Amino acid sequence: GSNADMEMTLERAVSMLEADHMLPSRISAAATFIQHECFQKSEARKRVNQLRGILKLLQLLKVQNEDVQRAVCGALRNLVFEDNDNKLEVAELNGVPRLLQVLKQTRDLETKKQITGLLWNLSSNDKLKNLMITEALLTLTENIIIPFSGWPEGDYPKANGLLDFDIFYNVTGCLRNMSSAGADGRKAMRRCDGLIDSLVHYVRGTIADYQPDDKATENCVCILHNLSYQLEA
Repeated sequence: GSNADMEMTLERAVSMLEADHMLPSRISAAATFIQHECFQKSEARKRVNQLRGILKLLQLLKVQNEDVQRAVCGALRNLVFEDNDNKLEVAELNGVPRLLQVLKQTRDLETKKQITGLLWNLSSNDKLKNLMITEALLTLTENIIIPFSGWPEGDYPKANGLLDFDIFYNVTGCLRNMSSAGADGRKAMRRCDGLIDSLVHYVRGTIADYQPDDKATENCVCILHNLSYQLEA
């Protein structure tokens, strides 16, 4: 192992996530190592779980440094990819509200893409769909979908300089998965003010603007099939 050297391994990286030093370079070197190792290795995602690294990373979301937040959110997105134990552990540790706080506060677009991709990975686990509605439906609708959509047209809303297509796309993937929840979950989404109207508007704007292959529109259509019904009184 390490004997006074800096050869990086998963074990050294998790060891460098001590909560109290707040040294951006140390956290960034350790969390980017985990990000890179978990990009294509399922075994690395399991190993970080075994080494208790998921909570250590979530604790460092408190660090107000853009490099740290990119490393930590990038790491966490790669850790939960196709790993159900890790998705469940992020949810169980109250990772969703903390991640949403960073998503609202950061001024870095790439950090928003990482967080929104991470949440999208969580949302494909069937056991997490209702939890994601409880924890994330309102923040995702009001912070991303509504402002990026351009709805309502007739109110000429300003553009949002801290959103882009990739962030909107991720969030539509999130919501698409969430809209396959059961009836009580779908009712909450249907009744979330402005969600349906904004998705409809986005879809129609991409038709008028000749973007027939827009992948966010595909997600919007699916969300709307799942949600756009009412029960007779």
